[PDB]
Amino acid sequence: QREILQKFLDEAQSKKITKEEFANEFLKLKRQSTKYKADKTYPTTVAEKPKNIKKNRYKDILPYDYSRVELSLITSDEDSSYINANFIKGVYGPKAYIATQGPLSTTLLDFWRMIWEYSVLIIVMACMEYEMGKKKCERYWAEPGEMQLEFGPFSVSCEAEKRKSDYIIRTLKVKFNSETRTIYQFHYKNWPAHDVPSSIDPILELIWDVRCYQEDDSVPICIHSSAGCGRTGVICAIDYTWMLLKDGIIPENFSVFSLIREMRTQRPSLVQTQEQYELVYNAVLELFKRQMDVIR
Amino acid sequence: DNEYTAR
Repeated sequence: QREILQKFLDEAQSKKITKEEFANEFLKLKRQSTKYKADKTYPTTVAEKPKNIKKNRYKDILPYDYSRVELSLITSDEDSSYINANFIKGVYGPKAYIATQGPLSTTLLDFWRMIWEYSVLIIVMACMEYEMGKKKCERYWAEPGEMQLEFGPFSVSCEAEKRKSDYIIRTLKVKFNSETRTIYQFHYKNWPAHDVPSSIDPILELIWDVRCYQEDDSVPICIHSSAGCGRTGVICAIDYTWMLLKDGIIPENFSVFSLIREMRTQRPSLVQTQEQYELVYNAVLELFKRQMDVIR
Repeated sequence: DNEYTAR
């Protein structure tokens, strides 16, 4: 491992990646997903049902069937099984990450159903309510002072808001019929759909923080942006890479390309821009750096 | 009708 990393590091130092390179790199990824439509490799038939088609915030952003997060917790006669969400495999097993879109008004209740069903503790919001004029996500959380917001049978209040330098940790209390849970919502603002931060540093603090609350894959961690692809992708790719590092199992053939390619067969369009692709690269190269430290 | 893509 110590030698795997310093090799990785010395090559990166030895050959800088250019913008034209990263654009060539990212085009390959766009090509593969386009070859998945052509070939019908991963049908999106459930999402395409007329009963489901308006539950999708973006019409070309349709979850694959085989990896879709299915709902079965019933709270009314109108409760159905569809949400725009995919499981993404972690280092050790399936269902490490739930990648979903920002809820619409008609899917706020779906959202909470999903959270509750899968015993999610952690919610990562890589998104703002408004972005370039447009509504990007509806309010499913509660703030301090507001008491309990009501989503169907779910009652959502907020104990504490920790305002950190670049995101907020909201401690949510979610009552469902008789039982109460705590969910940590990590809310990262000033990062639009796609643009990118700087530095890479807040994003690594955020993932560092998240992993303090849940170090394992016992339950899915929920990651969402507006679409559930872009900013979402960035976070899953970075978190997954950091797990490989921290447990000292980064392979010799390690590739940011390959990881992202693999994630993209599970939730469509994960990491949506070459700039976001670069961000995951630079973030990963910073993590390797910090892992050499942990060795020394 | 409503897209994403994207970028």
